[PDB]
Amino acid sequence: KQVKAAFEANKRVYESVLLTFKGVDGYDVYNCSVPFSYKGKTHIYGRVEKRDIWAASHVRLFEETGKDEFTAVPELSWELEDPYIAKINNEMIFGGTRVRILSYYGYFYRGTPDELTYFTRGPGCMKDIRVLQLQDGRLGVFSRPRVASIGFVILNSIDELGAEVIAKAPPLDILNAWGGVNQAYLLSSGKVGCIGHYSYEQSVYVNYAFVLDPQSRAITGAKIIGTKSCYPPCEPKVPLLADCVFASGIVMRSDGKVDLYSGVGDSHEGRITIDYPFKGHGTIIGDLHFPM
Repeated sequence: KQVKAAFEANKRVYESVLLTFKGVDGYDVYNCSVPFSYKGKTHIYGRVEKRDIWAASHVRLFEETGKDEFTAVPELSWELEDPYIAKINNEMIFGGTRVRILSYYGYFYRGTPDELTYFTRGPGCMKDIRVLQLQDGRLGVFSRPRVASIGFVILNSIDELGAEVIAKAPPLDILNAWGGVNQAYLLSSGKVGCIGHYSYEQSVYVNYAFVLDPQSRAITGAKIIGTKSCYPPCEPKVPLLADCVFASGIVMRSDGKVDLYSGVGDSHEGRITIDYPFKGHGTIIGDLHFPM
């Protein structure tokens, strides 16, 4: 990518840190959910795995206990990779990758961050499936067939979410390379702000943003918003992923900037402070603050 080289040359980063995680000594923590809030505290789900082994993750819930410091909450876990969250009608829709290696699936749970109940899943051998609540209240769904396209279909509600409709979602004009939506946002324009990953063959993963018009299905404001060099130095899982970052999501800041959270090198979780990435397409509507 000439775009990547331009980005590296032109990047605009105001703060750059690696999260510190406690209560999981011995493990890597990476490809987190976007942070969220519950019972008065900032929380995050993380993918917890030993650095020297593959496909051996579980998910933990972490509570903020200091600036960019997160402590695991005792005795809660999920048998998944790459956790991800959304708010639909005042509740959490939590998901992760479930691995059988025979097969894998996007698994979906609903409830409170404390009480999540499995309810549905995507098609076999598909991951990187994401949702949000649209302006009019229906459900936007993003799919990710790879064997790669990013697809999108509007459904009536979470009750219609399942493997078939997911699979048949028509493609969007976004991606020999691949990628995914990691966190979708509703914008005051009615349009959809996505934060995700753009990937190509080093397996290069950069943090990526674009805006979707859920009706015309037009794609705008596409851009690189982060790379590996944006975050402090750290060893990847393997050398091959020395130029890999896998988006978690953004958090709106009161000074008008955003904090971008990302998996780093498949071994750490980073946060960089960057300019609002959906400039000109409106402000973000709603939040990831969950009622108990």
